[PDB]
Amino acid sequence: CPLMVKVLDAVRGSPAINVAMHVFRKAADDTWEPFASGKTSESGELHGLTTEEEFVEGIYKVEIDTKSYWKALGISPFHEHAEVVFTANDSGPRRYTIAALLSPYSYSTTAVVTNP
Amino acid sequence: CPLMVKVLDAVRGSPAINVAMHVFRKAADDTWEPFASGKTSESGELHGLTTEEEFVEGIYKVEIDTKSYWKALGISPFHEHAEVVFTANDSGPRRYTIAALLSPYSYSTTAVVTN
Amino acid sequence: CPLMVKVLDAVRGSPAINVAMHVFRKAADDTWEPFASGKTSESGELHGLTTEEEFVEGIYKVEIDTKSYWKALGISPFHEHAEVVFTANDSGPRRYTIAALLSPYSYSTTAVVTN
Amino acid sequence: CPLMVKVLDAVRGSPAINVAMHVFRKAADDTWEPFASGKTSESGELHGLTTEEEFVEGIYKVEIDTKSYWKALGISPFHEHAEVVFTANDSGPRRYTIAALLSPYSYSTTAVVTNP
Ligand SMILES: COc1c(O)cc2oc3cc4c(c(O)c3c(=O)c2c1CC=C(C)C)CCC(C)(C)O4
Ligand SMILES: COc1c(O)cc2oc3cc4c(c(O)c3c(=O)c2c1CC=C(C)C)CCC(C)(C)O4
Repeated sequence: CPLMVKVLDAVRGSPAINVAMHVFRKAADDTWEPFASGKTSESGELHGLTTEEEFVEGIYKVEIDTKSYWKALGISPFHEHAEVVFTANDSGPRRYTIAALLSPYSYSTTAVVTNP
Repeated sequence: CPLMVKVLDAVRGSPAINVAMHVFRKAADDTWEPFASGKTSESGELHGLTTEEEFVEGIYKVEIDTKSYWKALGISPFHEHAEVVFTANDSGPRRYTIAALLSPYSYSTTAVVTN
Repeated sequence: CPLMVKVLDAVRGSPAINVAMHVFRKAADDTWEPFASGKTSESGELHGLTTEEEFVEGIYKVEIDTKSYWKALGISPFHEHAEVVFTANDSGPRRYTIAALLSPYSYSTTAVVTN
Repeated sequence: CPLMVKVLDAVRGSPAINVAMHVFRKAADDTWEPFASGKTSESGELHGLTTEEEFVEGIYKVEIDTKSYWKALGISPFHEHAEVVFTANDSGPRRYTIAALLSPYSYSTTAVVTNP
């Protein structure tokens, strides 16, 4: 599992459950090609987006639909979504853990990249 | 000043100086039209992006070239850039301050929306 | 102004106004002696804490009463307070800006150290 | 495992390994009593600080020795340490995950509190 995403709610102190996200990969012609998508589980995690074979070198974008999440909780947040854009696997294969911590007017995102 | 951006450097405890960014507005065909751009000053701020007449409701994206900034300092960054995408003015003009705090493998962005 | 504190509210996208804090300095018997205190203004800043003569090298703690702030807004917070503990002036006076960003179950604090 | 701490380095994009921390509990007489201590593992985690029996209701403080960590990496950081002070178990037993994300001049800390 070379790409995993973990989302936390900073207002309730819990995993952010059922957060949708779409992953794109930049194609040869400079457009974003749809790569994978899913929702966070009850542990605030999304596993199985991809595999070591399919997760080739390139520039990827993960767009976390944070606004629907806040909206379903009765909150109007600032952001339309949270986006993480990064070059992956450029020095060979890595495992990427992307973590997003959400507040209605703020978010942060961090990557842990481990050599496996 | 209806839209201000402030960037900070969590590795050095300083403003992030000379950081380039573009601002786009969502156009009705759903693409991103360039709107305003600049570099951060020595206080890590970028002002004068727009005015209140021109800054109408809509979806705006600020794309901060964080990767060039880490490269000039000689430190491998993770992100290509930091994006902030938001709906402005939901019901009327407020002032927006967007602050980004940068680390090579992490960033946070916050909005302060005042009256 | 050698030491300034700024607090922000990530739930509401505003300054955190009226937030109380005390500043302590580490005394040679290793206890924490009160040094300065205040509340944030309407811009979420607290200035005038000390002056450059009085603000000598040493270990300082800023203890931000974040729990009272969340209680007045009616939202259960996790932390008792936020603490920022740092060695000042390692080699000479610099200006310090300590910014705290508050959420009920999270906070971040950053220092901007300038010349 | 009612209390777990996870520390990440935001400069290298990795777990923060071998970070020491001490946990105190506030005693009846308003002093901090030593409660537990340990170091983060290779996954940046510290498990086994306590047990459900010993982890009674009270105000706890976790002091993460972030400065030694930065120092061992050749960096002079701002903070002496990162401290998390909180009331635990006041509405009955909970599981607390405390996460700290470290940069030399900044850190954040978040708690996830789950009912078990
Ligand atoms: C990241 O920590 C900081 C920080 O170190 C400095 C900051 O400075 C600010 C100045 C500011 C405003 C700000 O929001 C900030 C900050 O956000 C700020 C922050 C917090 C920014 C982040 C945690 C990404 C609003 C009020 C106004 C008077 C318009 O000017
Ligand atoms: C800071 O960014 C991260 C991060 O990169 C990894 C994180 O890992 C976590 C794992 C975790 C839990 C977590 O809260 C985290 C993280 O917080 C985490 C974070 C966010 C940490 C901060 C923004 C300080 C909760 C549930 C449980 C199932 C026990 O496992």
